[PDB]
Amino acid sequence: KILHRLLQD
Amino acid sequence: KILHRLLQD
Amino acid sequence: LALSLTADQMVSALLDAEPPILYSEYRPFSEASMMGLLTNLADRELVHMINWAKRVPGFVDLTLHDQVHLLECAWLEILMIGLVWRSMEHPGKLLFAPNLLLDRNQGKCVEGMVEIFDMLLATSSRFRMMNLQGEEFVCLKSIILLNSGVYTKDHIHRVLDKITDTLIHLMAKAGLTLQQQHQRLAQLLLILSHIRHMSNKGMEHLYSMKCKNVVPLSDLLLEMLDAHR
Amino acid sequence: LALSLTADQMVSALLDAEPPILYSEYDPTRPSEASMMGLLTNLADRELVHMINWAKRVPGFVDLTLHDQVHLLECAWLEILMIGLVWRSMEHPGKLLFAPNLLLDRNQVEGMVEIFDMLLATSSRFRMMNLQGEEFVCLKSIILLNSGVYTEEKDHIHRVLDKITDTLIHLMAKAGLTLQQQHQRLAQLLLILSHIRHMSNKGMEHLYSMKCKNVPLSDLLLEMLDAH
Repeated sequence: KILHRLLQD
Repeated sequence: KILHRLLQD
Repeated sequence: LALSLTADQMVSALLDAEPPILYSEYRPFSEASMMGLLTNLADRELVHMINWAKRVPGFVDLTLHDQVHLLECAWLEILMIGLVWRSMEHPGKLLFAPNLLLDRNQGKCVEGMVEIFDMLLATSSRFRMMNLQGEEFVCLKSIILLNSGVYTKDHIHRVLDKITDTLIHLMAKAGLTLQQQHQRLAQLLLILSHIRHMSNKGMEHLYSMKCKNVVPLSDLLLEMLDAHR
Repeated sequence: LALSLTADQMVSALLDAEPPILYSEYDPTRPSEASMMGLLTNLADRELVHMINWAKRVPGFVDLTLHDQVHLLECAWLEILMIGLVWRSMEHPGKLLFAPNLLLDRNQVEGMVEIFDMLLATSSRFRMMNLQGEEFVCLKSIILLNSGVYTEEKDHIHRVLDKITDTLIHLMAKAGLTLQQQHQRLAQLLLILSHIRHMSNKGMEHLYSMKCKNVPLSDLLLEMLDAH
């Protein structure tokens, strides 16, 4: 899940 | 429109 | 004549214009049966809503064209905020009618109705949490009527400002401080955005139930639906 | 930490967190629906990356769980894009400034015409109210925190929302507005958010239909779409 990941990084 | 009739009465 | 009233006169006029609480035409519910009940109730409520709208201060001052546009745009929002208001003293339940009180489980009778049920329940608990007053409710409902279609105008915005003054007045009497007053005003109006969201979700579902020919919709309910394309 | 900031500090933090105005891949040396849709969706996708990192800088947003942050962005991403577009288009009557090199009439897709007029009317409304940049960043942050808040944790969000309400009133008080004028303008601004929600709902429906038609969406834009 992209949004999930971009919020991390 | 029915809305026309109900709004006038 | 709407701009001349005092805030207390505005409250009294709105409370007096309140539509009646209708009953369902009342057995465990099927998909088609519940849809029949809900759309039948909605159709009868629409007739009362229209006459309620005329009794909203400043609404008769508008042209017939504008009155139609505002009602076509906001009718489901108005039904929903009414439903949400009625269900305040019934947590976890939706009071469509005094003889029609439904919960989340019964929302599964209709596909896609479960999501709308939760949003409506969440809105009702929100009003309950804020301890929404009846005087505040009638202000919010009239705001929806005048606002929802206003950007699709000076008098309407003037009446909208008048209702805003009426809301703050109600809060000032309740004993709220200035800071509390702005904050609660903001909290109330932000819920209108969620009501708009539920309406759009409900409208799309009504369009699909129309397409599937599950239950015949009234000519009035169809014309209110077609207005949203 | 968001509860500690003053009104002026709130404004400063929001203004400093502002995302950049991105450019389109638009080439005016060529006149269509499919290509125009491609430009807008491509722009929105690149903007989404900046929005995500902007959200992190909104006071109180980092205090939320990762799941809650995902939920709020999924719900409000199109609203945030739209109010940004509308804000960019204030100085350009009858036009929408998607990008500095992309300024469109309502003249220039199917069903997009309706959303355009609604976006134009929203921009005209902001122009009429003479909306300020300090007020804009407050409204945009409100959208992020409020749009998906009803779909302990909610208590913190409402606390931040109240703080942004404090900030808006403080701005209007400085502008010389009377107490009555402050309440009215506050109401007028927040009522517009209802229309922004409406435009987003309509936009989301059209985005799904364009997807099924398979006429060109990115993976992120699709994942944001499937969440609605």
